[PDB]
Amino acid sequence: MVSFTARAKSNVMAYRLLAYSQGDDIIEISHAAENTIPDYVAVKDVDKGDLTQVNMYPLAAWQVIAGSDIKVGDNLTTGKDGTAVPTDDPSTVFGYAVEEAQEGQLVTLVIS
Amino acid sequence: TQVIVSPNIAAVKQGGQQQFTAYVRATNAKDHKVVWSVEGGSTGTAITGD
Amino acid sequence: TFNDVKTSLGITESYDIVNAIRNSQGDNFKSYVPLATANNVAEVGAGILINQTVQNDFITSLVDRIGLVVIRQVSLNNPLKKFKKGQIPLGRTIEEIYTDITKEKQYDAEEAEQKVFEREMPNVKTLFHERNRQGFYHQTIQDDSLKTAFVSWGNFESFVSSIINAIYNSAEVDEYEYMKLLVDNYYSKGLFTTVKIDEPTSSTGALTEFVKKMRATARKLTLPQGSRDWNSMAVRTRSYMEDLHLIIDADLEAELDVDVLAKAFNMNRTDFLGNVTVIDGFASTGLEAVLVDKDWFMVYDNLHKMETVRNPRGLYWNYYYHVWQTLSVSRFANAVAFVSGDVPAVTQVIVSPNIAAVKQGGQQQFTAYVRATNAKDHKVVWSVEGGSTGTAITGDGLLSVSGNEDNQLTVKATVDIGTEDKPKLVVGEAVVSIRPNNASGGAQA
Amino acid sequence: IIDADLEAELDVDVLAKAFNMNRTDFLGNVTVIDGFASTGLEAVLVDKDW
Repeated sequence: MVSFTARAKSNVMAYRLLAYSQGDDIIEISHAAENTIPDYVAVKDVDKGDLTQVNMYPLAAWQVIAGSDIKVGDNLTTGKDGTAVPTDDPSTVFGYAVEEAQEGQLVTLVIS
Repeated sequence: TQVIVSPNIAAVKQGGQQQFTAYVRATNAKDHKVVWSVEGGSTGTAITGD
Repeated sequence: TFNDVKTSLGITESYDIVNAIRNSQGDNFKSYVPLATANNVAEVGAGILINQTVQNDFITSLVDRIGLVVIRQVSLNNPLKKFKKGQIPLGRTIEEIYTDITKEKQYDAEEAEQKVFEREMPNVKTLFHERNRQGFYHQTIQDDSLKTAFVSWGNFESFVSSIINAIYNSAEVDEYEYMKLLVDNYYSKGLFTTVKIDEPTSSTGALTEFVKKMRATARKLTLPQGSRDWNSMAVRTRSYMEDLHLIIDADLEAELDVDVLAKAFNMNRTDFLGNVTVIDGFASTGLEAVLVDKDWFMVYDNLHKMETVRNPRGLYWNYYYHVWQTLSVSRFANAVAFVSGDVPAVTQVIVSPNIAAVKQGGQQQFTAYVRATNAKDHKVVWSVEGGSTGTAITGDGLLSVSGNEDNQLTVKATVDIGTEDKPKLVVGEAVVSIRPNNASGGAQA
Repeated sequence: IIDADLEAELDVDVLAKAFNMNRTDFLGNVTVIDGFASTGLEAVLVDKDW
């Protein structure tokens, strides 16, 4: 994979959808805003001032926290706190569920 | 009556995975979908639907 | 390493028996009030997972070591392995040959003047079987690491062998499942001689009838004189009561044992419904049970041995127990399926000399055996396909080769059941190659 | 493991059991007890290594 250094700027939690921004000579990361398309997924807790890395790779699927109950095949978007939630507005869809998840459980997703 | 979770004892290194299996000792009524969850300190750290 | 460990980790407690005893007031639990250590017996009895190191009762500094290690020797067996045959090291295919009986001629010395060297062909049919399942059992035993968990080689070695035994269990259990598969497969192909029964898991009358049908069947199967109606071939054969086996779901088995007294009376008798092998339920729907002659199974061992390899870096051994086997089923030997609910009027038409050959211009008589689930005689229609020439077959199943073609004729025995709008054309098939003859002819007269 | 009262009821009313009164090919090693204290617990069937 291709790794690079990035700094959290707001208490990154594991399995949350992440977004990024241009910071002080470094890419800064945080939980993705509600109702959008995320760029990266957390797989480690990284606090507000903590420095970490990002492992680049065209992953087939992500495992993220379900922000609500999810049915197999549901199109997903970002929700509160960077969780993944069911939707129906194409422009905010970043992937879809291949398995059932209850709120708070991990849900595997396939990118689109 | 009871739900038996697979490896009672696991040892994940961090970033690793462990498939757990539930054996729901129902009795008659075929109850189904088991809700998986996990408790811990550092945030994140979670279990898939399966 | 653990710390905050509960004694009741995964315990879905119904009620606190300790408190039940503590608050006992003339109730059943009063019987445990006389006990001295009941509280502890209950608290850490009934098991206990994880392991929380316990300090010595007298000297708290000291800890109590494990007094006994119990390495379990549980072994699983294939309830069906008694149907296995021998080993097949070299080669892959097994040819099963079965002859047959042949009519009866009348003594006639006068006739015999010219009929010496009459020439009478044998009625031999064969089946082929071949190596099928080919798998292996993979285990890692990181012995050097395991050693920290033991204090004696006796226990250490015992543990390691339990792993090896588990491999054998894995193999033997899967073997079972594949043999089970053979039964559901043969059934799925309509090859068992089927018996229509009403859902036995309903009325006790159905259970009673079920038993009677099985008994009737078994007696026919072992009827010394032989029979051509209990297998997937047209051959006449027979079974022995001790060779018949009943493959049946434990639930139904229990229903029968309890409700049918004849079954109860002979629950312990192999001369009643043959030997009985109680199993878990069949994958097939209506297939309630199978009564079968042990020779029906054509299960041979092929390659099977354990390979090992040492990982010098990870200090561990991999074990690869291979199990290659020839699992199969004979169409000879008798076998009956008891099918609940809906059944076809005809399950499987069988045609005599399935594999046949004849000289150009010759003829061959065929016989069809309609495996009906009733006695309504659903009528066979003889047909032949591949006839590039006027080659044809008579209405009695008599194939008559034109005298010049050779196109591996398909002989069919069609039985149309149900309405003609849904013509359920059950078809028995056979194939006939044509040996060159080139006899003079063209048209008779 | 079964109490004598239920055991007697079964012996008399169920003929299959009566026929196999002392047979471990029918059920297990029937051992009669005083009775279970737990409400609703009628009988248990266990492996000797339990």
